[PDB]
Amino acid sequence: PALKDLAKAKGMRFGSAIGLLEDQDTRKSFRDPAYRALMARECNMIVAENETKWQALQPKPGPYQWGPADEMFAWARKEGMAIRGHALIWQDPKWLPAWVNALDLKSKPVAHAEAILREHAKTVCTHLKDVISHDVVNEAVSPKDGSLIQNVFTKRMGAVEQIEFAFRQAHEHAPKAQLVYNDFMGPGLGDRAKHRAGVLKLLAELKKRGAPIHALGLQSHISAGDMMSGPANAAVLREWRKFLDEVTGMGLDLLITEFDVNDKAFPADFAKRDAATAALARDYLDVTLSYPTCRDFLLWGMADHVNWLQVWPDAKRPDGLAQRPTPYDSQLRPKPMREAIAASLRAMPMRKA
Repeated sequence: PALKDLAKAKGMRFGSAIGLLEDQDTRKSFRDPAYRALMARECNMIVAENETKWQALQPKPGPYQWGPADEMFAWARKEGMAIRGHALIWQDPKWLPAWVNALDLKSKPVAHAEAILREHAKTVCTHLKDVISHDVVNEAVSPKDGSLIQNVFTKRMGAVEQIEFAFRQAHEHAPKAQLVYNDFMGPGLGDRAKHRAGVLKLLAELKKRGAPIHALGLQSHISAGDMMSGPANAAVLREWRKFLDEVTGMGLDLLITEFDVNDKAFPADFAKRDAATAALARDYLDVTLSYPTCRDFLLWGMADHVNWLQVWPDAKRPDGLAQRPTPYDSQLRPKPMREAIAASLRAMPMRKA
């Protein structure tokens, strides 16, 4: 049985990222027909790795660059796959277009910045009118101290004002879409805990103001420091559960949006590493998937050689070896981590209706 079938029997959609623009000579994903076929076999949901980010659509002023997104999403429609929009706003100035970061907003009313954000949101949402879920704001909380990341929009309007406004515009122009705040907070005791607390604060204030946020997106880029079973991990597990408890207590649904497993703390041996990633995936998914409000699960690529962890520098391994962070290897063969995921999908509670 395919991962989408296990996920669907429990009321959960299963999907994956797929890309065209970045890291093409090495991380060739959409242009590989066999990879497309594997994705269509195991998944019924697609997300754009980079093709619907602001930097890809409007890297300079003028019309949007829908070419690659249109191509991949036409493919998704002909293979019967639901589509997410990733992402409307990526808060850090290193993820906004250069001309956007160079805007002179302080000289103009706040209504001007509101007009700019409305234009962007309206364009993106009415062009992508069949999309089921939008990542409205991406990574708006500092993983160092839980403070809100600043940009030329938040400096002018206020951070919470800007995020609330983005969510309201997304709701206005995509009224059938699940609106998600997407970020990579997770289990951990130090800056991980400060990240979780700042994100809880943002979600609490957003629900308090009446903002139309529907869900939190756990990117779930897990590693060996996210281990939760065992006495040594009692506190980490308790605290992670507390975070998810608070989130679903605010009336927020959940998504697993960018799953992969950072293998840099595991041995060079392919078999031992596959076993360690499988057990870690099983533990983390058993904990996180026991929340019936988590109706979506996506892999940030499903083959090792196309995964971003192969080139992202903070994740290079001390030995020269390539990471093995997804459920399929470079030859598109299933790994033990796929088996762990299938087990977690079998043993998890039925999603709430």
